[PDB]
Amino acid sequence: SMSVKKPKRDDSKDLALCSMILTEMETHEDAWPFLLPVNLKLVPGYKKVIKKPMDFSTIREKLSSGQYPNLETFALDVRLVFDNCETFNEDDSDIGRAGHNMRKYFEKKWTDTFK
Repeated sequence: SMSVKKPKRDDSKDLALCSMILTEMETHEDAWPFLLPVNLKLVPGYKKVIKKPMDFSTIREKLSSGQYPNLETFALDVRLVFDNCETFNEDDSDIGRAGHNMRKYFEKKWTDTFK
């Protein structure tokens, strides 16, 4: 509350560490469905169904231009990529499986880096 603060967690490395995580996600072999925005002209249904499209390139640009106020807003966009993927793709599809694998991969790196 006013004049009463928890001890200051060092957040000065967060930008760099989120960048490294994002690099590792970008270079994973199963990243291919997620590297670029879904083409809303060429994929029937996507525009109407997925209210908040997100992809790794868009996260990378937001990261690089100071549009994440903290590491939680960064994790929310990453998870949005996988939540969207589950909304639109069957679990038993190459893309559906990619999304589960990438989410697992991300969540481990997240825990190991920050928790």
